[PDB]
Amino acid sequence: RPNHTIYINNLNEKIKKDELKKSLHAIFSRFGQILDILVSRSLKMRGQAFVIFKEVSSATNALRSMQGFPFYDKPMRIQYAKTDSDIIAK
RNA sequence: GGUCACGCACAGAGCAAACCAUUCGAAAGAGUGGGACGCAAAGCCUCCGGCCUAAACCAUUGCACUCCGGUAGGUAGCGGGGUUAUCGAUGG
Ligand SMILES: Nc1nc2c(ncn2[C@@H]2O[C@@H]3COP(=O)(O)O[C@H]4[C@@H](O)[C@H](n5cnc6c(=O)[nH]c(N)nc65)O[C@@H]4COP(=O)(O)O[C@H]3[C@H]2O)c(=O)[nH]1
Ligand SMILES: [Mg+2]
Ligand SMILES: [Mg+2]
Repeated sequence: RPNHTIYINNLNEKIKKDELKKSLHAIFSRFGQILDILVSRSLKMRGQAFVIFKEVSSATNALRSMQGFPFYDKPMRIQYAKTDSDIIAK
């Protein structure tokens, strides 16, 4: 089940697209060298964000730590992505 | 000469993009002053599509890498259409 990418949801939708990005960068670069962190507030993909890592070990490292984490007045919910990013799917 | 189309001109006259100053706005943006990229309606109207915005209100717990909720504002200089209008090539 493990993956390069981790899926977080139940985040605060009020937070700006670009603010939410830089928010997660400093808090998750604590585990690896993040490739890219795709987020949008579009109806389907709002309140949620994907974290693409260079190492899977670093993604696993980040996962088994911060589940249920209060972050911008909201519990954070980590779980691996099922299908990788187009940057990794090759 | 009207009416409706057309724009290769004359001739007069009209707005005014970027930028900057300043105010209103969360923002997109708009207003005025300066400025002139262009414009045959770059006069005006959000009715049809698109794009830009997302502060609040309701909507949503959602696995993306075409994008994509409502609502609301914006854009007429994004097209579409409605309406008003100037010149008049021995002009069609
Ligand atoms: N009086 C009058 N003359 C017309 C008309 N249509 C064409 N012309 C003449 O033919 C030229 C070509 O017009 P254009 O290709 O649309 O190209 C034009 C046009 O796109 C624009 N322009 C100039 N004046 C105006 C205006 O008052 N309103 C608008 N919307 N555009 C203008 O600048 C360009 C060159 O300027 P011009 O010296 O006017 O150059 C014009 C003008 O001399 C019209 O409806 N009325
Ligand atoms: Mg002229
Ligand atoms: Mg208007």
